[PDB]
Amino acid sequence: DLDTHFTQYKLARPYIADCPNCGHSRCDSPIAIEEVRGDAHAGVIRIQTSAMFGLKTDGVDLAYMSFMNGKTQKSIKIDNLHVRTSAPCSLVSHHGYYILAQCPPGDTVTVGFHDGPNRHTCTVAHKVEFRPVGREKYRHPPEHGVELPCNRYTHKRADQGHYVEMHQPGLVADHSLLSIHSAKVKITVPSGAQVKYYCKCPDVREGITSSDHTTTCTDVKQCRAYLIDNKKWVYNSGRLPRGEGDTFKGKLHVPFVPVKAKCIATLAPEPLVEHKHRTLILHLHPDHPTLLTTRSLGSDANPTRQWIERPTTVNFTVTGEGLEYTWGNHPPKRVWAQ
Amino acid sequence: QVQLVESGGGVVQPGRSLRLSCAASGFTFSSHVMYWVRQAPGKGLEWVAVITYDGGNKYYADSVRGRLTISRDNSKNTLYLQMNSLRAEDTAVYYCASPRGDSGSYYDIDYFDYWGQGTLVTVSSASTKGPSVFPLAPSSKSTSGGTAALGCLVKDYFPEPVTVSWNSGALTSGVHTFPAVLQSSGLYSLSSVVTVPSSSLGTQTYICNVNHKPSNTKVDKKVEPKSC
Amino acid sequence: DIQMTQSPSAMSASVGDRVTITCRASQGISNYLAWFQQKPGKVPKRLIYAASSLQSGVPSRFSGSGSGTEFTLTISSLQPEDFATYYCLQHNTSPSPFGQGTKVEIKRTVAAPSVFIFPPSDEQLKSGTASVVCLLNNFYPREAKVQWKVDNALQSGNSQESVTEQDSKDSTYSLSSTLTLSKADYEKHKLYACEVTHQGLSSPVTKSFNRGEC
Amino acid sequence: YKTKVPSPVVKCCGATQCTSKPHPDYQCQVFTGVYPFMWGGAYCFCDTEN
Ligand SMILES: *[C@@H]1O[C@H](CO)[C@@H](O)[C@H](O)[C@H]1NC(C)=O
Repeated sequence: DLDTHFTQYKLARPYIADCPNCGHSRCDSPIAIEEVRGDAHAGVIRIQTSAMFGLKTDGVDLAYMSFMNGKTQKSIKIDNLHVRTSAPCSLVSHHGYYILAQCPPGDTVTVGFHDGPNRHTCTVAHKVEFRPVGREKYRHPPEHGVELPCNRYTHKRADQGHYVEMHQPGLVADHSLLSIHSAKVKITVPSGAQVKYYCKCPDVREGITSSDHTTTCTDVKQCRAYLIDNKKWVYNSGRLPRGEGDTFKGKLHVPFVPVKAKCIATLAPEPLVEHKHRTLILHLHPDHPTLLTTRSLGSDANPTRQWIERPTTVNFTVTGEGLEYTWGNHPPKRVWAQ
Repeated sequence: QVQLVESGGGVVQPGRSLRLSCAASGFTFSSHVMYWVRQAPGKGLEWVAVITYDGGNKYYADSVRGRLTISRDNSKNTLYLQMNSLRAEDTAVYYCASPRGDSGSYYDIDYFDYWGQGTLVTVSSASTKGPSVFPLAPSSKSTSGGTAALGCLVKDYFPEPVTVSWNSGALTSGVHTFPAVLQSSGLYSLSSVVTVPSSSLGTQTYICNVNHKPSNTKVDKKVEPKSC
Repeated sequence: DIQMTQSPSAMSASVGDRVTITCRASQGISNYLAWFQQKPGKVPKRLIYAASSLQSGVPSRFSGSGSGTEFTLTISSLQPEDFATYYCLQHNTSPSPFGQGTKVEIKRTVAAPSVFIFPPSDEQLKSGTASVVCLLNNFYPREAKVQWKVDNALQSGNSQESVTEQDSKDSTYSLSSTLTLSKADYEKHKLYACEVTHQGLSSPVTKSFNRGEC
Repeated sequence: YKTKVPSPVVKCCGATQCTSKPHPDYQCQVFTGVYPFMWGGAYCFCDTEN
């Protein structure tokens, strides 16, 4: 059931990275987008955000979201999560780091809830193009028409087709830890943490400790506060500094792997044939740019393939050998002459 | 069974270098933090150094920083302590130790559960020298309440240890062999004494058997009352 | 750096006594501290970790308390195998210093030293050095003062002392003090005296000899 | 394909030589003089040794 995914649900931690277009400039958003994979057909997009969707801190849920503000995971009800493109999208499902959504064509993808007092959105430059499966360069999945073996991402989550790495988080910096006691700098730890003390003054440079204080140095701006939180693990993101140790294992299954489904494809209007002596006058009234392919059935193929968008009449020389033409997604047909 | 076995200890001159080794067995050495601790003769424990499972971080006491270097070879299950510019203050038993046999990258809270027997490093300019053995003769001045004291002074030897027995080990009651003192010459000296009935001094022979293995010196010294 | 201070440096206790050893860190170490017992000539053995977690297989009579800067080892009823040196260790930071160690010795009744003096041997005098030995035998407590006098002049810097470990049968100590002189300085003086002050002596005991007397 | 980039390693002071991993098209390179800001302020103050 839903709770049979403890590897990603329990162990993972919402990390924060460097969104390129966080609102006005590049801030450090908790929803730093990574690995946009718009490689499907019908226009479904898989986005690997830096936030962890679905699971409340308290084991598991789905109506909740876990994002990291500060040193703590301030989890909330997911409520107004936007997934934007040239036009706003409509999300399908969300599972931990990944969120599957269906978008219209565009050149930018932006993600963001709006926690209410603050927005915390993020975008990234990445073109998204949607080629419908078939011979007709349509734009949106139509109400009716024939069906073809498309490829897309399943809405299902309980799959293990592919895995991704997840190791110990790196040494996250936090300047807010370098407080002072009016005589010397005081370090602090919230709970179970093991911070690192470093300062510019000639002193103990290593400073690995729980709650403690500097030896001699006094200038806050002349020190470093590195934080260690190895209790949880994070995704191997390219915008986060590597931990100096071992690549901790644990294969997080990819929630939405591609599958070979069946999408509804458009159906071009039927051509109006008009026979002529050894000549096939073909009246065409396309609705959207559709491929037209014809080939002679004789010894010489004599291929002809050309996209047609504006309604036009084309003619072909149908010899006694015969001719074949495939208009749109219609099944191929054949013809004679006298 | 978990074992740690130190080796490479010995006598070294001041300013010279020495390399200690510690072979490990009965646990996954390449996964655990390793530590050196030393104990100077008759002093408390001193923490020397630590090295991570991968060797990527190394820490040292300020007393040894820049002179001692901790290293490891995970392929040989072996810990090393390279000691350079050795001083007389570095004279200690060096113990190889680890936490409980459970792993981490740059974290530990099980400090020091499994240890080796230790290896003695002696930093001295002194050469190997056999002891001179002198009698501590019983006298009226070494007699109290019908008990006489007699002994042997085992003087000017290097290195430690010497062993002293009395009457080839037949006399053990009332024997005190004192810990050796390091003299200003850099040579060791100790006394071994025994208390005996004053009435036995004329009838019983007392012989101290001194053995200094490092110099192959054996001395049997008869201790008699000084004839006036 | 952090420094660990143990109090007391030594203590005397009887079997069955409650022993309390205090350790103080110079800076806060939360609860990342451990306690170690070392017997004479042996490796240390860990008794407690995390300032209160009793080590697996260690007797339930051992217990630990404190946090931040002040910590304790409590032995509820001291057993004969518990007479040893006890160390605290902080393990919150590297370097991880031990305390100085607290020696727990067997308390016994006061015993006055039997004092003996040994002149230098004629064999040693042929080598050009004179060693005069003063023996303090089978005394308790360990605190004894030895003072060398040569022709009534107090000696300083020319003697070395050695003390045995506590005797396993009678719980006493023995001390050897060795006055070392050149043969030439030994031959200049006549009266050699060892004056001993100890709690078991109502007054200082002097043992002496004249050089060349029997 | 898919360009799987592992998390990059940063040392505050002193260089870090790379090793040729057996990964297909394993491209490794070192950068110097970077002063990465991240989260809580700056990461290091070795302005040349970073
Ligand atoms: C037929 O082919 C001729 C010659 O290419 C072309 O001019 C004409 O437009 C085509 N269609 C009709 C309806 O004649």
